[PDB]
Amino acid sequence: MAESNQVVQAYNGDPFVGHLSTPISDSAFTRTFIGNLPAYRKGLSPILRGLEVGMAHGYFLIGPWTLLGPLRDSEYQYIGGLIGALALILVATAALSSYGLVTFQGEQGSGDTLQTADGWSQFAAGFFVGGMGGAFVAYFLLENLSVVDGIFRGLFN
Amino acid sequence: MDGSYAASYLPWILIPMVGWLFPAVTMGLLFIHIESEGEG
Amino acid sequence: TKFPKFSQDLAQDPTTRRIWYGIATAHDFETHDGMTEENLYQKIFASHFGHIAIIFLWTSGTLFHVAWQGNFEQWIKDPLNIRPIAHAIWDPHFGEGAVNAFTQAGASNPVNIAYSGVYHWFYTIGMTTNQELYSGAVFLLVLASLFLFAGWLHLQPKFRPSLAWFKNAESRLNHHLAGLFGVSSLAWAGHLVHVAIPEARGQHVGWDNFLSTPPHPAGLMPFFTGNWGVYAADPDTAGHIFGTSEGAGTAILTFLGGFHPQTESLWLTDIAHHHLAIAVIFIIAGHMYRTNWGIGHSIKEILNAHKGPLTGAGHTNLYDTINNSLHFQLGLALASLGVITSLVAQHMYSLPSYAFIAQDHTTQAALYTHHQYIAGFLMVGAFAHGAIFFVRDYDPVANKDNVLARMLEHKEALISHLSWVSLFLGFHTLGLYVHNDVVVAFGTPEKQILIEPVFAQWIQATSGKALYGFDVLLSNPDSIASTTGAAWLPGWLDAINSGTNSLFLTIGPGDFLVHHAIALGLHTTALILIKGALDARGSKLMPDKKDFGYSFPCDGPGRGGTCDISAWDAFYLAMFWMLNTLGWLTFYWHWKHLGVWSGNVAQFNENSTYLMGWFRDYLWANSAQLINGYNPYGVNNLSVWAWMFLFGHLVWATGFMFLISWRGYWQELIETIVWAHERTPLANLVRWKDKPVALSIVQARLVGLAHFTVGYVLTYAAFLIASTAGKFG
Amino acid sequence: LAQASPTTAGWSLSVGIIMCLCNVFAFVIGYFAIQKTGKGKDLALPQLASKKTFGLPELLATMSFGHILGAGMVLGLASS
Amino acid sequence: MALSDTQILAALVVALLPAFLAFRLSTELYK
Ligand code: CLA
Ligand code: CLA
Ligand code: CLA
Ligand code: CLA
Ligand code: CLA
Ligand code: CLA
Ligand code: CLA
Ligand SMILES: CCCCCCCCCCCCCCCC(=O)OC[C@H](COP(=O)(O)OC[C@@H](O)CO)OC(=O)CCCCCCCCCCCCCCC
Ligand SMILES: CC1=C(/C=C/C(C)=C\C=C\C(C)=C\C=C\C=C(C)\C=C/C=C(C)/C=C/C2=C(C)C(=O)CCC2(C)C)C(C)(C)CCC1
Ligand SMILES: CC1=C(/C=C/C(C)=C/C=C/C(C)=C/C=C/C=C(C)/C=C/C=C(C)/C=C/C2=C(C)CCCC2(C)C)C(C)(C)CCC1
Ligand SMILES: CC1=C(/C=C/C(C)=C/C=C/C(C)=C/C=C/C=C(C)/C=C/C=C(C)/C=C/C2=C(C)CCCC2(C)C)C(C)(C)CCC1
Ligand code: SF4
Ligand SMILES: [Ca+2]
Ligand SMILES: [Mg+2]
Repeated sequence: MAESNQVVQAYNGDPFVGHLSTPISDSAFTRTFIGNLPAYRKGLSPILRGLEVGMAHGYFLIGPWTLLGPLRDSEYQYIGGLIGALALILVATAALSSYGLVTFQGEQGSGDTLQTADGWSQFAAGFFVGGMGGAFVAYFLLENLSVVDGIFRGLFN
Repeated sequence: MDGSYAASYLPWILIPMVGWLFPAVTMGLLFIHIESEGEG
Repeated sequence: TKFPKFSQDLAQDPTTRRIWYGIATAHDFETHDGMTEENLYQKIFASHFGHIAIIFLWTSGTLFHVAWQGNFEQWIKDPLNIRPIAHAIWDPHFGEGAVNAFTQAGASNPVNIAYSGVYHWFYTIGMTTNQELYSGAVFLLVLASLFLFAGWLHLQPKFRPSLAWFKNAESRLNHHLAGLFGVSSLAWAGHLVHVAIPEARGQHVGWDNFLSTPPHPAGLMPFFTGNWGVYAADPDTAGHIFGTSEGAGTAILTFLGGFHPQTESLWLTDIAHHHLAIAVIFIIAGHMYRTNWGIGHSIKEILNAHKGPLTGAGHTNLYDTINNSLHFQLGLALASLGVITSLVAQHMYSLPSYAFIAQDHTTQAALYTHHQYIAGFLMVGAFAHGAIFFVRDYDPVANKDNVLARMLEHKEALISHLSWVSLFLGFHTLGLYVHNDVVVAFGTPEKQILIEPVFAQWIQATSGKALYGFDVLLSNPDSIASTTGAAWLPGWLDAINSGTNSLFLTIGPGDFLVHHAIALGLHTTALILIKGALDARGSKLMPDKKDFGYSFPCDGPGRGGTCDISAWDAFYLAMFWMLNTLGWLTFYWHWKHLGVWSGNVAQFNENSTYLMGWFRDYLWANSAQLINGYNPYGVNNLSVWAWMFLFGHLVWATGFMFLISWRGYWQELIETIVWAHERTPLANLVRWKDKPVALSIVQARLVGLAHFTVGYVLTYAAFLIASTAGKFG
Repeated sequence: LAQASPTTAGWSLSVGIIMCLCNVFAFVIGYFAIQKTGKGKDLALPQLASKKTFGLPELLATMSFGHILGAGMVLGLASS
Repeated sequence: MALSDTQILAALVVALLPAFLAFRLSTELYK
């Protein structure tokens, strides 16, 4: 009740922190949704976080080159997409690992097991395995798109 | 299984989405919710 | 744990029961923790908005799938020879045979045919294209959005309605009669006169032109003057052909009764006139009660002023009794709505309003069965919430000596006389049926006790049915009831005296016997429900039952044993009798109309007297096609109905398990299973978050009844649909 | 020629049945809706019932509004 | 005439509005 029908408030109750509590920044839905993504989900080991993020990213990264790459109008369309996505995930893993190497040179913190050298390295390992796996399974599903189509239509029974 | 109606590629992916993904996700959310032991 | 947040008791339950009960008590807002009355009404208001929105979205889905995957525009051309399709099938399980079997009704892909009568409805009210249905569905998307947003907004503090706003019965009655019922019926008469009736005459009227094309060539001039008869005008001729101007009239408001000769349904001008008259009456009635201008009635004063020397306190304080009990209000709404839902069922099959729907026999059977089952559920719920009222809300001191309390005062008389009428009916109806069965078995069917239903035949005669020759009222031309010059009398008589429709179907001894079966069923279901409601506060086995709530397991094995003591148990028992009653009435309807449509009325007339005729000529025979939906030789479009028939048998028999075998045996078995898990290595790595336990006693009753009812309804639906569709009436 | 059909000076239907009726309607909703009815520069004294009830500006404005309403309604009821 | 692909896809976008409003009403009724 009262007089505050207002939907925007000071972020975390401190009006002098440069941020605002808004329906996009700090609603219950965004808190629960962002807070349960692999990056923030409570209790997860960084290996599983990396694995999940890599699965999602490797899976979806096959598409752009698959439909729009230079081999899209060749007999090696899906292989071209796969090669592109694999090389991209390799470069991304190198970027993640270089980041971990440079930002965790000093004393290791304690609150965030992902924000350590060991944790960020585990995240990179999981991300590599998940990205390569997701890219290869997206490629495998696309390369056998006819059997997936017949499966979804019942063309085999 | 086919369809001559408009945009007949929609059941193709919506039937798996309604039968597999929607129930899996909603049951998983409700499962983690009813088991949540946060005080209150 | 958090779930459920509205009950600390359930939240601290360490067993799986916590889950079940959390699901089972969600909507019982009154027993949530910390619930106040105002918050109760506000939550109910917002839930109501959500429910209306769900209804609108459902209707949108119906419109959308007919417009997208149906054959509406084709069905409009040849509505008697084309089967309306509901939506497309997409099932990766189908084989070639089923794919072939379900590319039907002219479709180029697997499809189901619709039995909701929705094609006839949309076509009668003036819609002719898929674009119109799609626009309707998008509009209903928007309407549902509006009601959803309103529901959200009325949970906001500034827009939260006060308790006194919810308790203003006079203003709400005024608005619902004059506006919700009255202006809606007026607007519908306007749609009929503006769109549906012109569309039925070959004219197009839509948003592109409805401003510049009047419904009548005279237009409003006769209305605001005298001269109202101009609108009764020249009606559609007997040769009028629906959708064209051949034989079409110009009138917009008629009263000629009977049915349209080609479409076998009520005349659209009669329907428009009906809605205009109903609008007038409802608008007038919506001024009865006092609001903001002194004039108007106080319901409280009316109720208090109605006392007699033989009813004690009369209706004193009934205004507060009803205005403070949401369960009293809900029971009243449920009973009244169930009565008029049965009324809808009885009148739509007899006096249909949608063009050509009478010749669509599967839709007629399905809609009748649908509305009758809805009515049965509504009636049972009405009595259940009356019991809940007596348990939770009834006040003896304020209701003291009035009619409400006096009903409790002589409850033993009521319950005993209900028992007596049920015994009377059961004993003698079963006795006549069994006499007829034995007498026909031994090869002497002439010794059947065949009672002619003279009273219902005489009533049919009073309305004009001359077949029996009673010559009473409308069956006698000399009658003052028939010498009035009523404009509807020629059409009404022409319709009711042709044996070509379902307007007062001819009846005989079979109808007598099934009507007494129906009376037995109604009386026994009412007896169970009323005994439960009147003993819910207390009996001699439980003189303190009101302290134990509406629903509880029992009172233990002491005092003789107290299984099924709660009024909830009375509801649960009455559900079986409601389902039995509806089985009898739908068997009657379906078999009689099977004879009517087939032309062979003699089968029902001569074999509905003994129950073996019901067994073989109705149930056993009409399964032949249904049961051959799939066989070692192939598959046809009845395969779904055969598999659903079996599915319903299975679900019903499965509910038998929960009903017959009670709980302790299962808890011991679950304890053996718990030990088996805790001692099996590898599986020992995993443990349950909730302790597994057997379902509770009440939970068992409810789950068994749910399986019983699902199987009941699905079995009979598959049978009805498949038999009427394979035979085609 | 494809032109929306109006009406010649009916002076039975066009007048009171529409124009004066719309003017009376504007009278009513202005009477019940104008915040400052008689706060005009011009008193235009003898406060009456409706024709010249509260103030000269109330009268003039509600009458201009009634003429807008009546023009719209006459034109609409005569096709467009 | 037959509905178009554009009409089918346009109705899904429109249905996104009742979806969001039903989510809002649900989560508020949870309070
Ligand atoms: C019983 C009363 C009555 C009746 C039934 C009619 C009947 C009619 N009127 Mg009329 N009208 C009335 C009263 C009435 N009017 C009154 C009291 C007024 C005074 C305000 C008007 C003034 C009025 C005007 C100015 C016009 C009509 C027009 C019309 C015709 C409209 C056809 C159409 O579909 O429009 C069109 C349908 C649309 C969907 C167009 C809407 C799209 C617009 C362009 C969106 C613009 C948004 C805008 C910028 C936002 C507003 C800004 C801000 C103030 C919010 C129609 C036959 C039109 C006409 O005569 O046609 C020849 C016309 O020009 N009426
Ligand atoms: C330049 C932008 C771009 C491009 C051109 C593509 C291109 C493509 N995408 Mg991608 N996408 C993009 C951006 C892009 N995407 C972005 C920004 C996202 C969000 C991060 C996605 C996320 C996305 C997903 C999630 C998917 C695609 C898929 C696809 C392919 C589907 C087309 C096809 O071949 O049909 C054929 C499509 C299929 C055969 C999909 C199979 C059916 C799936 C499995 C749905 C069934 C759900 C079911 C519940 C799963 C069962 C497992 C279990 C839960 C029971 C296609 C090559 C699909 C794909 O990769 O196909 C393998 C796919 O699943 N996209
Ligand atoms: C001969 C020694 C040697 C060899 C066999 C490898 C082999 C490998 N390294 Mg490693 N690396 C080395 C030394 C070596 N490294 C040293 C000394 C460092 C510290 C600077 C690193 C730091 C490094 C990082 C941060 C990462 C790798 C990764 C990898 C794998 C990805 C493939 C690749 O990078 O191409 C083959 C590489 C070579 C033939 C040259 C090796 C020697 C140079 C100095 C390595 C420089 C690393 C560079 C920044 C990352 C390359 C980017 C990528 C796009 C190729 C691969 C199996 C990636 C991985 O997936 O790890 C799990 C990754 O994230 N390396
Ligand atoms: C409640 C109404 C309703 C119902 C019962 C159905 C039923 C069905 N639809 Mg349909 N649909 C509807 C409305 C409805 N539809 C509307 C309004 C649209 C336009 C936005 C669509 C657009 C749509 C498409 C594109 C497809 C279906 C399809 C299907 C079939 C497979 C299920 C599915 O994939 O749905 C998916 C549904 C959507 C993507 C849109 C959501 C539908 C509405 C807006 C939400 C309904 C919420 C509901 C009222 C919540 C109450 C649930 C209750 C238990 C508490 C199924 C028989 C598939 C089909 O045709 O099978 C061959 C198909 O591919 N629907
Ligand atoms: C004219 C003003 C007006 C109108 C339009 C309404 C309308 C409505 N009110 Mg409201 N109300 C009003 C004023 C009004 N109210 C005022 C002033 C108050 C304060 C005193 C209230 C306080 C109030 C409360 C507290 C509640 C409502 C509720 C409702 C809804 C009732 C449920 C429903 O949808 O059934 C619709 C009913 C009909 C369309 C008519 C009944 C039909 C009869 C029974 C038979 C059917 C006829 C015909 C054969 C049908 C054809 C079938 C078809 C398929 C072919 C309804 C839409 C309830 C609600 O749901 O809240 C959202 C509710 O909780 N009202
Ligand atoms: C129409 C208005 C209406 C309203 C709003 C209410 C409101 C209420 N009722 Mg009531 N009642 C009604 C009608 C109504 N009822 C009817 C029609 C009946 C007869 C069946 C009853 C009989 C009744 C009883 C006996 C009781 C209530 C109770 C309650 C309260 C608790 C609700 C709850 O949380 O249960 C939640 C419900 C469930 C968990 C079960 C849902 C069952 C689903 C819908 C059926 C499942 C079908 C199956 C899955 C289909 C499978 C298909 C597949 C095989 C193809 C609540 C305030 C209870 C109470 O609290 O008493 C005060 C109580 O004991 N009602
Ligand atoms: C075909 C099954 C069946 C039958 C025959 C009955 C019978 C009866 N039920 Mg019942 N019921 C049933 C199923 C059945 N129930 C089920 C599944 C449920 C859900 C659990 C219920 C729950 C239920 C409730 C809650 C109530 C009833 C009631 C009644 C009585 C109603 C009065 C009547 O029918 O008139 C007269 C009775 C009869 C026609 C039945 C007797 C028939 C015999 C054959 C008469 C001849 C006697 C015979 C020769 C004895 C000699 C035996 C010797 C040869 C060994 C009646 C005795 C109501 C009641 O008690 O009424 C007061 C009541 O309250 N039933
Ligand atoms: C189809 C068969 C129906 C079976 C029903 C059960 C049969 C058993 C007979 C019941 C006798 C009850 C004894 C009452 C005990 C009794 O005699 O009380 C005496 C009572 C006198 O009280 P007063 O009328 O003076 O009280 C003033 C009122 O304001 C308060 O009641 O007289 C009656 O109530 C007659 C009505 C009884 C009949 C009940 C109505 C049943 C049907 C109602 C139809 C409504 C139609 C409304 C249309 C406008
Ligand atoms: C200026 C004004 C007036 C002039 C009004 C004019 C000039 C036009 C008014 C037109 C009106 C008031 C149209 C109202 C339409 C209401 C509708 C359409 C309501 C509900 C529709 C529903 C609820 C859903 C229906 C469904 C749909 C969508 C389907 O497609 C399937 C069937 C069903 C499910 C029923 C007059 C002079 C008169 C009085 C003075 C003020
Ligand atoms: C709708 C929506 C949204 C969005 C979403 C998105 C954007 C997403 C996408 C999604 C995705 C993106 C998904 C995925 C999936 C994936 C997967 C499932 C994977 C995989 C992989 C695999 C399975 C692999 C395997 C392997 C390995 C690992 C190794 C060996 C090789 C192989 C291949 C075997 C949101 C909620 C936000 C909001 C609302 C709406
Ligand atoms: C428990 C309870 C309750 C109850 C419930 C219920 C459920 C009831 C009911 C009941 C019922 C369910 C009833 C019914 C009825 C009916 C009637 C009452 C009828 C009437 C009629 C008439 C009168 C008619 C007439 C006529 C004819 C016959 C024909 C021609 C025309 C005329 C109109 C003349 C309550 C809540 C309330 C309270 C608490 C407790
Ligand atoms: S058998 Fe069950 S219901 Fe009956 S008294 Fe014992 S515990 Fe209660
Ligand atoms: Ca039209
Ligand atoms: Mg009808």
